[PDB]
Amino acid sequence: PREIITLQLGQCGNQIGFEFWKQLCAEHGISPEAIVTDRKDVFFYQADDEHYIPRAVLLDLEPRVIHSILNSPYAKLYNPENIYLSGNNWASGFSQGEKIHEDIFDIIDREADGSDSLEGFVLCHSIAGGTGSGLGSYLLERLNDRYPKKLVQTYSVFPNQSDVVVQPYNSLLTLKRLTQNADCLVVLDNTALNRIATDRLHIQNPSFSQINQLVSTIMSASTTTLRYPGYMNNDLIGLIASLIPTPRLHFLMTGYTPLTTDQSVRKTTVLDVMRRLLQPKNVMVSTGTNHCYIAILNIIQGEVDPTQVHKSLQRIRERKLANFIPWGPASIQVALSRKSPYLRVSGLMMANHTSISSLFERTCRQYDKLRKREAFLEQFRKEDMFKDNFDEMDTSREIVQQLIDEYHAATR
Ligand SMILES: Nc1nc2c(ncn2[C@@H]2O[C@H](COP(=O)(O)OP(=O)(O)OP(O)(O)=S)[C@@H](O)[C@H]2O)c(=O)[nH]1
Ligand SMILES: [Mg+2]
Repeated sequence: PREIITLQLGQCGNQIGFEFWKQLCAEHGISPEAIVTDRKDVFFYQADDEHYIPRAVLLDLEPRVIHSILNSPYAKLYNPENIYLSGNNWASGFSQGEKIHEDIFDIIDREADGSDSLEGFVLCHSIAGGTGSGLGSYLLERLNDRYPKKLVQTYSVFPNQSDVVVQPYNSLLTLKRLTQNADCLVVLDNTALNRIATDRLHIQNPSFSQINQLVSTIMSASTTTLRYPGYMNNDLIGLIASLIPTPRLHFLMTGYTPLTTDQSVRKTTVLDVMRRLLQPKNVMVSTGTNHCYIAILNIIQGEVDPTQVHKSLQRIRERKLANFIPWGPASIQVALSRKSPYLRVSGLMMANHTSISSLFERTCRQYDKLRKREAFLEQFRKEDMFKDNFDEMDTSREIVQQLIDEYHAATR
């Protein structure tokens, strides 16, 4: 009975958000407007007309994308007063936030009021880009003050592997606000998203639409214990806490099992489901010994019987399929959630793994390069960049890579 307000920034933020609500809607029997026991309250609000609307906030610096949603089959769903429209650069993005502060928080504070027990905020956005990273980083810094206790989680979209030129810039500046101004970071690697769409799906030119179909599934599954509540795992923090033992290190990777087909099989049990959630080919992140997990969560939908589950774990302990940390209790959690009373096993993984730092590394290597040449610094140094906050960020980020690597050490 805890609420979650969702912030959607920039094209990416709003296009994966579009898919997210399209999916939650199908599951809670809600139409592109309203209705036809699950907890709808967590993500939905009761309309003053016995109808339903999402606790969502569409924020963009360009009209193109929001008007796509508005001129679509889901225009009636969104709360009209929760949509806001005001530049390629993080700086430009961080800037326009301060300028639109009051207008933005009028919507955020109002939704915050409606809730009777607000747990926290979820921010959907991309790391590269201007809006997502810039306006995203600003909001992240403000939420950390206007609401000190409320938890903050994000589904952050990492670029593919350019054609923006300064992604490594926007990216570093944001990774900083994601390290200290965020409780939980579900990382969505566009590179890994592609490989899948392409391989385990056979699409030569995977579009964002297509790609966001995957993201929607993870976003959807990773919240099933909150929408189809049980005794344990009903708090968002009930999950995040079990996945993040120490702060800072809160960058999680995900993975899904039943990804394709329609061709039938002889038998699919929770066994091969958990076994697969451990094969890197299903892990939606791209990494390239020593590294290990810090925690692992497995959410299974459909029939199961918690006896079969004890058996799958054993086979794993003996087949050395999961390399956990060396400095402590190596354990994978299982949560048997239901599905919606509308259209076999299904599995979603959420792991806090060490090799996640690779992306942070892969970014600094790029930042550094472009930095050592004063590349494109002219467009950013066009607004309160008469010196360097870049240096502050890079160092912070190097800290994240230091502890994530420091975490695979038995010494830790
Ligand atoms: N998965 C996914 N990634 C997206 C989507 N839209 C953009 N991206 C990825 O996000 C990054 C840029 O996102 P974008 O949506 O341009 O941010 P923006 O802030 O809205 O951009 P701007 O307005 O400053 S130019 C790129 O790495 C791109 O690959 C989307 O709908 N889905
Ligand atoms: Mg945009």
